[PDB]
Amino acid sequence: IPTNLRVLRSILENLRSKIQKLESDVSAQMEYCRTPCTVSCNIPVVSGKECEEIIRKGGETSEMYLIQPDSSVKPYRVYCDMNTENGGWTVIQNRQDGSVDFGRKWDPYKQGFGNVATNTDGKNYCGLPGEYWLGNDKISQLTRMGPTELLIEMEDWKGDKVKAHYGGFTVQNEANKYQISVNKYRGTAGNALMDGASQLMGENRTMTIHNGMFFSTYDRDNDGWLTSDPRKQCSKEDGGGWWYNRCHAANPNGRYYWGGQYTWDMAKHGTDDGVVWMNWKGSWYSMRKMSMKIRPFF
Amino acid sequence: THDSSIRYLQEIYNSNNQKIVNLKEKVAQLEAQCQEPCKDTVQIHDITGKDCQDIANKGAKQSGLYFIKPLKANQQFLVYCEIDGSGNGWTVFQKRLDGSVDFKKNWIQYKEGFGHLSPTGTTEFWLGNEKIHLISTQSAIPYALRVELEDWNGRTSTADYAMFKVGPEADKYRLTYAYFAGGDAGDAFDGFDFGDDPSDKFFTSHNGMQFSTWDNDNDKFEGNCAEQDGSGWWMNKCHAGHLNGVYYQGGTYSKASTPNGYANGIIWATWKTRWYSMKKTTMKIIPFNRLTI
Amino acid sequence: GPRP
Amino acid sequence: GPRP
Amino acid sequence: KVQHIQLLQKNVRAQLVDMKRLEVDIDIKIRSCRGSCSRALAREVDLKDYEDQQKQLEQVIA
Ligand SMILES: *[C@@H]1O[C@H](CO[C@@H]2O[C@@H](C)[C@@H](O)[C@@H](O)[C@@H]2O)[C@@H](O[C@@H]2O[C@H](CO)[C@@H](O)[C@H](O)[C@H]2NC(C)=O)[C@H](O)[C@H]1NC(C)=O
Ligand SMILES: [Ca+2]
Ligand SMILES: [Ca+2]
Repeated sequence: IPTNLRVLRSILENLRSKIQKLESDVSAQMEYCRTPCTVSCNIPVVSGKECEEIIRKGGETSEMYLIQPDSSVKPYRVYCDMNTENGGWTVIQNRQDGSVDFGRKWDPYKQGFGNVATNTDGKNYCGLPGEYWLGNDKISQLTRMGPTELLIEMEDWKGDKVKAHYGGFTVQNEANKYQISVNKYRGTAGNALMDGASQLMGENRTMTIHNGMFFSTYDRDNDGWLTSDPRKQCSKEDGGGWWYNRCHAANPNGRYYWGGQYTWDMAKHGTDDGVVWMNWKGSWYSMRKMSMKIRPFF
Repeated sequence: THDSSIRYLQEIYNSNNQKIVNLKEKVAQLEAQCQEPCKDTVQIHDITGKDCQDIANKGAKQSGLYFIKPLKANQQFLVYCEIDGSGNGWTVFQKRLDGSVDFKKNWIQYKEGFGHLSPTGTTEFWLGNEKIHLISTQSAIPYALRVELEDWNGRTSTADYAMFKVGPEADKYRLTYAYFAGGDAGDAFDGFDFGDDPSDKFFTSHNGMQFSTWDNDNDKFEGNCAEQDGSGWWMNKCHAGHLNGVYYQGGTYSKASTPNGYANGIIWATWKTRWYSMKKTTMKIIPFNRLTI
Repeated sequence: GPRP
Repeated sequence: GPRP
Repeated sequence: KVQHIQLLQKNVRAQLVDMKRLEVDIDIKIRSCRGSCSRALAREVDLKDYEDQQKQLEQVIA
């Protein structure tokens, strides 16, 4: 009873202040959002079906390029990595800061969102990639032109790096719910996609395989979790659009936790919703960098 | 005394809560404002056609970036169009203006194109032989070529050529035109007697010359013009007009500022001395009937 | 993670 | 330019 | 009257948890406006203070 009312008050008042601080932070931000951010990306002359054709055509620098995978639709912007693993990599996903929101609905994920590239300062062209999702229709169309390999890279907050390479990667069209398929793995990050979390056993490990899964968003449940409570859905809890099973071993489109380490009592729904890759850092570490790139196989 | 001390907290705990309820509602409103991408200042226009004149004819009124799809081409590609107040639409295929882009490239880069396109036309670039060949060789309709120079004083000249055209890769994107149409920059494409020799004029003309790069010599020299000069061009033995040459700042350079001693700057003999590199350059084409009909 |  |  | 002190004792523990999450949520959100809006408010989250108050409140319940 004594010191009890002493501390219990030192909390209520401390918290009442934190709230005012948050109210102001959010109020300032809402103000900054009256004006948009801007980029100026002059377009390279050299173009092609994808980034591998561009590199072969002489495009040597990493920056945004215009590509036309097919004469059906209009050419579109993309960031090409021409230095990593012999270049010719078309980036379809990228996380590096937390500049973009990835907890989006089905339509945005179908059409693509985020910023493909930004200005490298004192440069008329955009040589730095932004954070974005290319878009499921475009991803599917790209992986269906011919055999395709997938390169996944990540980095922790200390600078250590690992990768996951899949010699085969395909995403079906929307009619098949953008179903995924990957094979021929080789890497140092752990084959999370085909095998599921390594620190899990039997059935529990199996329900984290992504290979074979359909795509899901918080407003479109196609996961491998059979349930009734509309709240119990991988996308709603783990916060991103992804080929969720029940639920994941890797959540590259998760929430961007600053610093890396986070706890269940920090997560919105109490789950490991960060930019995760269990097979390397477990569920409670959120990568500093994450990206997915593709390139015609051969 | 506890009755008040304890009930004092209750009024705060429930105060913080209702505040949280309202704070979470604003966080939701903020999310609604953070879904769009940064706005890009460079936009590509909606109107498209066979070339930039086709686009102006359809109503386009501003210079910038448009997609064109020449009559026989497999796909559409991007180009910079210059649309004037008179409805003339020029397809620009070459631009120099600050020496930021390196023009010492190989056959494929000159074939495919390099540099960057900007809406305000403030970037250097080479469209690409294959695209220039596609545009200039569409269904019968002669194109006219205009050269635009600018020295480091603000002076500018021009040089027009009738029935401009560039052949297919099989014939090395050969350059051809029917004749010089006029211009105060002079007809450098017909050669220029440099003085060093009587046959200079003959060996430095360009009409009929195939395109050359250091890794693909098609010139009339036993040596390698493109390689010695560091560029891509319709070389003879070697040149009189050399728009894809080295960008020398100030305009004036000497035999000493060059590696081989050969004048490899942005030159146009009939207007300036070989040791004077232009400050800006632009090569663009337009259907001939368009040029003062 | 999983949902055992 | 020209050539020898 | 101790009936309520015992109550507020578990309501403050709940608000702490709730706030800690709102803190992390607001931080992720505000930052996600940097690729959309003119700029993103520069800040930091003080986790240790939330953890300190927690341990602190759990000690009082004992
Ligand atoms: C599959 O996992 C479940 C859930 O266990 C929890 O989550 C795991 C990922 C791991 O972190 C465990 O330490 C967690 O406890 C296991 O379920 C068992 O359920 C019974 C009753 O519901 C419970 O008494 C046990 O504690 C749980 N685990 C056991 C047996 O100790 C299940 O055992 C796991 N199965 C496999 C193949 O590992
Ligand atoms: Ca489900
Ligand atoms: Ca030769």
